[PDB]
Amino acid sequence: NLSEVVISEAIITAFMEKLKSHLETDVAIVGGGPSGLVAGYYLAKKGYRVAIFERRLSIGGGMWAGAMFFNEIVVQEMGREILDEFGVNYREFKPGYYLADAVEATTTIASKAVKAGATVFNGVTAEDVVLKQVNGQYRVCGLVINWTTVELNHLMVDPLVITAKYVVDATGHDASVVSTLQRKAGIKLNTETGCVVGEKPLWASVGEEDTVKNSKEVFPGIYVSGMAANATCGSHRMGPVFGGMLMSGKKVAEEIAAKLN
Amino acid sequence: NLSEVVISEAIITAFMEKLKSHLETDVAIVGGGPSGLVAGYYLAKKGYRVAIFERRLSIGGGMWAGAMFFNEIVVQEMGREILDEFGVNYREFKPGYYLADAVEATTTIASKAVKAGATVFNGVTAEDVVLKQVNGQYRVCGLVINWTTVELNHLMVDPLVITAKYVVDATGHDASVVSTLQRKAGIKLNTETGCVVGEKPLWASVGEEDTVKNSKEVFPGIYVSGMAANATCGSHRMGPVFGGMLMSGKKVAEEIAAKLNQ
Amino acid sequence: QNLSEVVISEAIITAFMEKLKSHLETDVAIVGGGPSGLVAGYYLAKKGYRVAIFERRLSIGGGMWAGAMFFNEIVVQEMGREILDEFGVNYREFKPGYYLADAVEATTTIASKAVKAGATVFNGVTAEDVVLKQVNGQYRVCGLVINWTTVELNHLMVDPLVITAKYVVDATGHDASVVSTLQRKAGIKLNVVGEKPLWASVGEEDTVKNSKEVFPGIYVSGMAANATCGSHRMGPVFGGMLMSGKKVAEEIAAKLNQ
Amino acid sequence: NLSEVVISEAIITAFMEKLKSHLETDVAIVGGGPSGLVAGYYLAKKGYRVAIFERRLSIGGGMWAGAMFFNEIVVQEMGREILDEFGVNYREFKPGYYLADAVEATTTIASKAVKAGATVFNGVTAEDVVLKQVNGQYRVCGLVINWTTVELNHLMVDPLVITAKYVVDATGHDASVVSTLQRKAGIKLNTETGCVVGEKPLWASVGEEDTVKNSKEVFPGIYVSGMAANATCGSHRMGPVFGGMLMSGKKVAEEIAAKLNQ
Amino acid sequence: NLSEVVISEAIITAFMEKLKSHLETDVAIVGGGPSGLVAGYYLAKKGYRVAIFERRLSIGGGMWAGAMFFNEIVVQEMGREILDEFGVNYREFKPGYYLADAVEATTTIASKAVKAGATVFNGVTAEDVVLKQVNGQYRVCGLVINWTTVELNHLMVDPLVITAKYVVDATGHDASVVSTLQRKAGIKLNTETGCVVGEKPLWASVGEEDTVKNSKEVFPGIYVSGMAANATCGSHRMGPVFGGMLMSGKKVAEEIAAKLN
Amino acid sequence: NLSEVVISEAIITAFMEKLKSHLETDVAIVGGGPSGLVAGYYLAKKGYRVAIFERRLSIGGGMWAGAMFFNEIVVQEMGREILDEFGVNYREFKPGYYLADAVEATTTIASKAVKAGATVFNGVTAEDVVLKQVNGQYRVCGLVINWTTVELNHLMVDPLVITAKYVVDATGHDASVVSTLQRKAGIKLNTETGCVVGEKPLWASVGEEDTVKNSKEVFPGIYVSGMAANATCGSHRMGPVFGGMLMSGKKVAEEIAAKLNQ
Ligand SMILES: C/C(=N\CC(=O)O)C(=O)[C@H](O)COP(=O)(O)OP(=O)(O)OC[C@H]1O[C@@H](n2cnc3c(N)ncnc32)[C@H](O)[C@@H]1O
Ligand SMILES: C/C(=N\CC(=O)O)C(=O)[C@H](O)COP(=O)(O)OP(=O)(O)OC[C@H]1O[C@@H](n2cnc3c(N)ncnc32)[C@H](O)[C@@H]1O
Ligand SMILES: C/C(=N\CC(=O)O)C(=O)[C@H](O)COP(=O)(O)OP(=O)(O)OC[C@H]1O[C@@H](n2cnc3c(N)ncnc32)[C@H](O)[C@@H]1O
Ligand SMILES: C/C(=N\CC(=O)O)C(=O)[C@H](O)COP(=O)(O)OP(=O)(O)OC[C@H]1O[C@@H](n2cnc3c(N)ncnc32)[C@H](O)[C@@H]1O
Ligand SMILES: C/C(=N\CC(=O)O)C(=O)[C@H](O)COP(=O)(O)OP(=O)(O)OC[C@H]1O[C@@H](n2cnc3c(N)ncnc32)[C@H](O)[C@@H]1O
Ligand SMILES: C/C(=N\CC(=O)O)C(=O)[C@H](O)COP(=O)(O)OP(=O)(O)OC[C@H]1O[C@@H](n2cnc3c(N)ncnc32)[C@H](O)[C@@H]1O
Ligand SMILES: [Fe+3]
Ligand SMILES: [Fe+3]
Ligand SMILES: [Fe+3]
Ligand SMILES: [Fe+3]
Ligand SMILES: [Fe+3]
Ligand SMILES: [Fe+3]
Repeated sequence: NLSEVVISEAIITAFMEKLKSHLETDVAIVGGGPSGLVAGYYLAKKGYRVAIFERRLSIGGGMWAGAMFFNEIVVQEMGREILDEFGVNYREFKPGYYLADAVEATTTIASKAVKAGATVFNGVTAEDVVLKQVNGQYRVCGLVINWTTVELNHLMVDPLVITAKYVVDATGHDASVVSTLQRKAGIKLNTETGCVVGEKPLWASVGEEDTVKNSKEVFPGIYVSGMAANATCGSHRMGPVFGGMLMSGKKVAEEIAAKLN
Repeated sequence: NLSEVVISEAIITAFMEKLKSHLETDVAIVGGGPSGLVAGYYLAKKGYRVAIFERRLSIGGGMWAGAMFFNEIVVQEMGREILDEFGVNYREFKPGYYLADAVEATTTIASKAVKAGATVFNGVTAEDVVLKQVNGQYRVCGLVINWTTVELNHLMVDPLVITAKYVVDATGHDASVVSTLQRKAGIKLNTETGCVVGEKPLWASVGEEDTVKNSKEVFPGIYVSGMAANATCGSHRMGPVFGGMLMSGKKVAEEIAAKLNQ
Repeated sequence: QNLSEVVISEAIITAFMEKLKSHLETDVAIVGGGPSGLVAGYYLAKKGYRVAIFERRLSIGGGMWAGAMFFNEIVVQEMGREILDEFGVNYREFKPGYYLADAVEATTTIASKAVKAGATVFNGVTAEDVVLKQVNGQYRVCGLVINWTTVELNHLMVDPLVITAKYVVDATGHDASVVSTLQRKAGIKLNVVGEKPLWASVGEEDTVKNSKEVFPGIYVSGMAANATCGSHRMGPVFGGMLMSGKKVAEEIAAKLNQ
Repeated sequence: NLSEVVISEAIITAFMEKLKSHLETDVAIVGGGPSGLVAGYYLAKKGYRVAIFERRLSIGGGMWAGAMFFNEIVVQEMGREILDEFGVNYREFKPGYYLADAVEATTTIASKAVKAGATVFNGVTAEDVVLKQVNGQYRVCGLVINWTTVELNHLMVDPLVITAKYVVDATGHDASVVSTLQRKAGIKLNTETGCVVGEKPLWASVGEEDTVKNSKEVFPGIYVSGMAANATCGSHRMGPVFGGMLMSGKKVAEEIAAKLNQ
Repeated sequence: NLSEVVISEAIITAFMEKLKSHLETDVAIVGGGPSGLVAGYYLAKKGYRVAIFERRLSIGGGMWAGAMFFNEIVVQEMGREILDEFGVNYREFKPGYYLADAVEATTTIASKAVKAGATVFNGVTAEDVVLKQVNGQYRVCGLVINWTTVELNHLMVDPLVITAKYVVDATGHDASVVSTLQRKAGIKLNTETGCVVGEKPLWASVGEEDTVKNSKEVFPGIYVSGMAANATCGSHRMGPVFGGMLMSGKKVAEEIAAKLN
Repeated sequence: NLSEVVISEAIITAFMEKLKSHLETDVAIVGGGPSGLVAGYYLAKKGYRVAIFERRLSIGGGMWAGAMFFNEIVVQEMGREILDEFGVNYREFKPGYYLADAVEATTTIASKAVKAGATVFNGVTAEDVVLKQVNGQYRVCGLVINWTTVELNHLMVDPLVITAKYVVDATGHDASVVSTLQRKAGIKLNTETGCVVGEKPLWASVGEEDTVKNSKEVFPGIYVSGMAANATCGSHRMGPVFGGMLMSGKKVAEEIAAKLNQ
């Protein structure tokens, strides 16, 4: 009736066509938090080929838990309009403050992002970042990837190499991909200074306005996004308001779409 | 421009409301894996007040990773119609076998269940049931819940309690809730031995057949579905095919739905 | 200032030694400074018995600090309400029969009166075993085998010291650590079945009924009593925790007047 | 008779209102040791609204254990008068040296501080400050809080934010709050340098001297008390003598109470 | 000059043809210790299709370290003739006692086994064992496999299913595959009793003679081998003499080859 | 039939002999990865007394798992001839690119190196060098070795010492031996900074080119090869292509071989 082997063969064949397929993508996003997912949504909407490389088996990052396990997220008016196209239900709590359910937003955003074409590879840690000289200087043009698993158990397993036109570090507070660039290649970042400055303490107002503005190309071929943008640029954090996180992924997507012409 | 205080007010206030309004529910489901989520969808879609208590911050259980991190999940025709009530796109590989992306399927089923009214509490462990004499019967009457971090770190933190009319143990392989029921209370389960028998080795054809059959009331007030059904009744596991797990959830919600219109 | 480091060290050492040596023989040795153990030690010391409490944590209070799920509130019903009044714990009637208390104020106030009342606390100290001596023709618990908690955690080859008591109180909570041990290592029999799932009404009746001398010389109090007399727990209602501690203290004080 | 869902809802309701009514506070104390509790008592005595955020499930910091598990604390004359304001029994060892039972000192100070209105939240780590440019000046205006377990287990759970007119670092040797303030802001503190200098070795005379003197506003909006003050300003540690910790706490409360009438 | 992607594509394509290939093997050996490797050698020599599933990234099991890190192994006369076809150098220490270098024997055995055709999948834990009814009763006819990694980090990752005509539990002291059969299916083993009896304390003489004799089909479709044979049958261990381990893998191979007709 | 005593005698006696006869060697190689093994082969094949000290019980380094547990290793034409001195079978995938099974290649290279006379000590950490003044020069003169379990468990166990005429740091990415050389002794290495520079991000064409170039003497008496060469000199890593690593080992053995016929 039901062959164990057709099933293994099917799982094996599909994943590995899928991974051969994305050995070249236009945009490789690192981190499947909100900003990573929203960026990959819009880029997959505009038709580009988008891979998302997520350290944990699940996507969603720090949105699942809300604040202190109280799984309600807040967005202001900027980002409320992003809860709209993904279709996230929200009611108004006070003028300019829109509550949503943390689980609903995360799964709906993530479902629409993968349905738009963005491939997800979960369990995969972006380890380092391919940089070569292409007509002139050093340019980031790919990712070094391994199983998260391998990383933390400290196993001598060699990585695989994904190549891309643009990398988005949507990796959260730790900004680990641009940190790793910065540290291993010795370069300078477009941050003034030329380093991962480290995120400043909390101020919701300045914090979110800066997240949108910090979402830029800090080195040729690599964009920060979401909370890595505030870590890289040395701006304030904003607590559990997620409007700036969603907005950031949209900004990095349309801007990368702009250069992709 | 923004009051950090207002964001904090709104989160504390909202979650407080969500928790209070589910201290008494029709159906408390334990575990947001494939089968637990589908049961919550259909139970909500039929208009019942449902809460889901999930140990990890992210729902989806063993289904994120397809098999061996190879992001694909196979279903056969049985769960292939379940994949259409949710809008999970798929292709077939060979006749009768279907492939969906594991992440799309997990998040899509997840989204539509919580949109139907399934209220998800993540980072919450169900650690015991409420066991209480009804008309001359011990009956599972609800759950004893704590934060997962309290169990993990062995912190002396007392749990809270919710009441439900039915509890669904959908905790996977662990069969976690019924296992606790049997040892702390010395009751018997509707199984060959009276106990959680434990799953047998792999046989995909019998395993998927026995999952919908074992998804049943095993003691007054509590169902098992999913891998927990096979683990409780002593049937074969099936491997990375998810048609049983999805069908399991629909079957249990319909049976509990019927029982609720007595 | 003129603070001799030598004098501060000598004081701390001299005082603790003499406190420690003066409780090598106590009337009642209580294991566990959670709610029942502290309340039992208050009521016994207020009656003028030498009570020693042995708490594995550096802090007392056990599981009362967190209320439920870190939500710092204690709910007490009829019985525990009037014990709160014995200790001076403020409260507030949510609905008739239910009284809310600050979980931190209850713990620290109960702890404070218990130790002011004469009950001596030894924190950081794990009761590891009991002393079984034959007395009057039967085996009987006659005190404790104690070590540093930190020797148990890091698995260190360090011997215990021995406390002598007329009665021992296992107020260890869900673990029923002392009677489980006695039972496991002697091949005795008690009156440890393990607790049952939650039924808070039988749970708070069953905690006071079950706080009894389950083997010569050793009472069980509080949650330890329910786990031993395999009954139902109760959740974040603390009334029977407070009442059983007073109950055990009355029983023990009565048997000690003979 | 005993309805567990009435119990559950009273706890969920009181606590989450206790938390909302301290999203706004006059003074947020981080650290429920002897210094942080004493400042909390004297501020609450004077009627100001006070929250104390405590990392462990219990308060008491390092006073529980005396020195080397020997449960005795030594105070001199300056601690001696503070023990009498609390009703802590003591005995005189050699002239000008008083020893109290360390369990009695910790639980009594704690009890009276909380009876006077100091609200305490356990299992809650202050992990960062709110920094706001107030009239052209960067000022500490609150705390970023999370559950302790979330930091231990490295969970991706966002914080809640409270707001305060004054923050007291009373985190003992670690000087946790002012330490993260400096490295993440890059600011400078009222010392010779910035950040925390780190404590010197031991010299009880100078160590106790300097605790009283270093309990200061080291940056607008945040004070340091107790050993965080010695650590921040780089003075000597005193041994297991707690006179300076208690007096440190009382100084910071009277100083902050002054500034709260301006 | 040198494309990062042809390299990833090559590693991806080859492994996954290789794993599609062995979704059916004649014999799936669990454990790449000496007995597992010697069995797969001879079965691959006789032309059968042999997969080896090894929990650790390296093969060799407990042979690498010799005894107490003193990396010299001993074989008696039985097994000396097995050091011959693999070509392991050995000098005679005393009549009937042949020393070999632990690293040399392990790598040479393992190289000749993989060169004979035995495929190795390392990092792969055999988790459970497919049993179905095939004309009559329950028969072991495959393996449930996952990444070792997954197992120990306790990650909810589903396994894959390999199907085979015969399974060899060459898994060492722990006999984990037949233990897992025995415990999950409730069956009885051909051991008298019907359980993993557990290995007896040490006696070199009886221990090694029993290893050869205990290497049998303890349940339809599954063979023990090497040190799992002594664990399953309740016989003595033999210390760091490895002659019986090598002999056992040969016996299980020619006997399984016999039934494969 | 058998004397357990005789087996134990023969193991203790044999290993004792093997250890003693290598307390003084021509070349002590640290690390039995791809590049370390190939260098030991060619150095033995040319008749020099070689010892290899490998931290783990199994040689082979990062090469067992090909890439991401996908058991295949790519080499280009450069290491494609190296694969023939050992008899590692391969196919080509696209022109100039070759695939060998990672397990066959690892064990085959390993077998032939130890058969050529390379004596392998596994479970042994090189933790320091011997540094000793020769004709008016500090020169690496040998190694300080301990059991890996002593380092892992932080046991107070003193090491032993071997002497060699050349030490080859082939410890992969860690560049473990030269890193210790630089910090404990304050020497400089033949590199841009004088220090272990650290590897740069990935560039497979330059990475493999720079590996044979950086496989050189970096301080009197010690070479680097393999990934340690790239890590010490600050070049690009290359990913899962092993032609540099094999060529690296042959180059270093030839250079050390020449230097040894001064
Ligand atoms: C608003 C806020 N903080 C404000 C405040 O604290 O005041 C938050 O914390 C938000 O969650 C931040 O949103 P954002 O999308 O920027 O990040 P996230 O949710 O933390 O997602 C990051 C993702 O990136 C993953 N990740 C990490 N590092 C790697 C790696 N090398 N390779 C692959 N993935 C990696 C990681 O698993 C995670 O899922
Ligand atoms: C097909 C298959 N196996 C076949 C095979 O192996 O051969 C699978 O693994 C499927 O994923 C099984 O799906 P199913 O929905 O039955 O279970 P799951 O995916 O493992 O999810 C169960 C959920 O329950 C959670 N959970 C556990 N215990 C508790 C607890 N006390 N309280 C709250 N939640 C808990 C747990 O985190 C998990 O998320
Ligand atoms: C009502 C309720 N639960 C209902 C429910 O969950 O459904 C509770 O949990 C209450 O907090 C229980 O109150 P109770 O006083 O019975 O127990 P507790 O708070 O856990 O205190 C036990 C004390 O005993 C300590 N302890 C443990 N074992 C030893 C040992 N061998 N030696 C010395 N001390 C030990 C331990 O650290 C602790 O302080
Ligand atoms: C006299 C002496 N030392 C002298 C010497 O060693 O020679 C002492 O140890 C005294 O006990 C010092 O008393 P003091 O009140 O200054 O500090 P403490 O007892 O150590 O308590 C600080 C409290 O602060 C808590 N805490 C820490 N960090 C955080 C954080 N980020 N957030 C929330 N709470 C936190 C922490 O759990 C602790 O309870
Ligand atoms: C002679 C002796 N002892 C005598 C004495 O002590 O007196 C020995 O220890 C010999 O090494 C035994 O040789 P043998 O080939 O029988 O076993 P081994 O060397 O221990 O190899 C077992 C292999 O099996 C592996 N393994 C384990 N369990 C699993 C699993 N579920 N799935 C996949 N692989 C697994 C494991 O990694 C290992 O490599
Ligand atoms: C191609 C590639 N990377 C490219 C990329 O990532 O992009 C690789 O990983 C290759 O495997 C590198 O081969 P190479 O022979 O250079 O190094 P390796 O395989 O990692 O082996 C080094 C050996 O050295 C061992 N070792 C470490 N440190 C010590 C120590 N102090 N003492 C004794 N041995 C030690 C260690 O166990 C290991 O076995
Ligand atoms: Fe590498
Ligand atoms: Fe409890
Ligand atoms: Fe002893
Ligand atoms: Fe955050
Ligand atoms: Fe499963
Ligand atoms: Fe030394």
